[PDB]
Amino acid sequence: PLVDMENFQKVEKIGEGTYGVVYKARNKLTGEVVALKKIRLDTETEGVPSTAIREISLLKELNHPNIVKLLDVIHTENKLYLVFEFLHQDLKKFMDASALTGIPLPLIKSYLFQLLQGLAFCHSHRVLHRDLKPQNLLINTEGAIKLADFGLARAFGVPVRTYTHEVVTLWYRAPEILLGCKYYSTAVDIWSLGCIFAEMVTRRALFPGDSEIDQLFRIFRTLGTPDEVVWPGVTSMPDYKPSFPKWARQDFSKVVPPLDEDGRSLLSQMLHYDPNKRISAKAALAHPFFQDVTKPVPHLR
Amino acid sequence: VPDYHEDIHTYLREMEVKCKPKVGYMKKQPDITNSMRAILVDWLVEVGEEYKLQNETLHLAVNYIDRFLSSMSVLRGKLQLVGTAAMLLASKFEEIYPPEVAEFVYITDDTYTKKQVLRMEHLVLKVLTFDLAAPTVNQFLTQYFLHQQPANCKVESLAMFLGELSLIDADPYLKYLPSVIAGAAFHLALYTVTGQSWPESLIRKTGYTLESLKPCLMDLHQTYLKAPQHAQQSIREKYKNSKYHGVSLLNPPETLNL
Ligand SMILES: CC(=O)[N+]1=CC2=C(C1)N=N/C2=N/C(=O)c1ccccc1
Repeated sequence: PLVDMENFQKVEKIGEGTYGVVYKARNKLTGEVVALKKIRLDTETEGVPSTAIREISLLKELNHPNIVKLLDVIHTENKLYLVFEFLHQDLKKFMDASALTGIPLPLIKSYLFQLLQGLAFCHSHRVLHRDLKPQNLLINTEGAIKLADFGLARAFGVPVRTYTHEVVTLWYRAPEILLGCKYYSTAVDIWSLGCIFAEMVTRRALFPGDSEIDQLFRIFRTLGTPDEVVWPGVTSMPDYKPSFPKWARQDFSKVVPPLDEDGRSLLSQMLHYDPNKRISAKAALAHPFFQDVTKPVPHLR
Repeated sequence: VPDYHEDIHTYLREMEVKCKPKVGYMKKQPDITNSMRAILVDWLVEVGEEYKLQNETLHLAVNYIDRFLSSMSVLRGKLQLVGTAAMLLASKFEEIYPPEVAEFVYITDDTYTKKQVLRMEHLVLKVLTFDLAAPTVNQFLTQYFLHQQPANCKVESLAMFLGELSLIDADPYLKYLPSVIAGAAFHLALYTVTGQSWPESLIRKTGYTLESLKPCLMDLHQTYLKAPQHAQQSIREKYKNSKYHGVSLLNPPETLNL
């Protein structure tokens, strides 16, 4: 345990937070570069955090090319280390760097295609990511992208109930969650992807809400205010108010201009209101939009 | 019925054959017995009731315990420590808000330390190598409940009851797969409450026929029949509640006519 930590050489503090810290480290014996996530365990003396419990058991049960790989877990007396394969950058930082030139559509399609595969793999193994956002998506220099950060992931062999302190950051939160639905479903993840898809295409976030209600409204303002015909049951949801300003559905060709016909078809299916009618990751991978997909390499900085 | 309904079922069918404990591990246990285990699981049912934990948590903890005892010799005096840690772990995994360590130390009547419970937690994670996302009878019953044409609350409660009773007796339930026990529990509950039998749709879905479920069914029926005279009573007490439609009070059919 302590013998293993001795074989690691710290390199640079990739990031950090509440969880712990995430350094870039090098294996002294093999030369292998890894992402070391240090978690201090005395910050509660309640044992191991629940997010660690879930990310570990679920991650080490999800072996797929498009899902970050957990290489090891070192449990000492006061610290817990998660050893991940190291990837050069996250999608958020990448999008910033591509602000001027934009991300090539072929690379955008390559990335969406891959994300849909790792996601489909998750759902078929009864796992909900529940936190799909740009910074939790990692890319490498080979043009590959992987789902990472499974701290809020849930296994759904049994329905997962809606919880207030464990939800996707606002901008990527699905309308069902905002309107107060009782349970999560695989659709909440597809919705996050749809928002990221559009964000890559336009270089700007699709629904940048300031509050839960402002978030809802920006969505209504673009997709239109949903009604019982479009989404059977909306009006009967916990936070649905009949006093909602009735907006009309913007023209997609004006929301995501850069996209062709197929691109728009897919995005609209990923952003469908009724979570029961929203496209599945499995089905999405079959959309004509990925007819000519390729695997371009990014221009990492 | 998400579109991953079949994918997940198929996947749970794969996993259930791996998170599988040694069927005869108790014989090789130098100090503990099936009766001691039965008392432990019964107590966990009570703890579940006290802290209002999900049924899934109970099932996961029993799974963790049998897998741990499958490769670790434990003495009478430490058995509850293993049980407590298992419950704590299943809570962290399954519950939205798991009870705090102090609470788990509380319900053991200071038989152990907060220190001990946490150490045992570490050891259990080591032995199970952090593989906690295990398939349970509970998860399969959930799957099966969708293929229930006329959804009946009493049938679902009774199936839950029967599936939970199987957790108490290592002999003979340790030798059956969760999907099989769930199948037997579903049929038995269905039959008892509505007179209907293992549905055609589930036969196609699971590949199990009323015939294949017979062995487990014969065992389960007996457990159902003798349930009132069993030394452990926590589950029956639990299932005579309004929330469960008092299904533990229902009379099991005299014959299964299989
Ligand atoms: C959060 C997590 O679990 N992981 C993060 C990473 C993992 C595993 N593996 N590689 C990671 N790389 C980065 O996070 C990163 C982002 C931007 C720039 C440089 C590095």
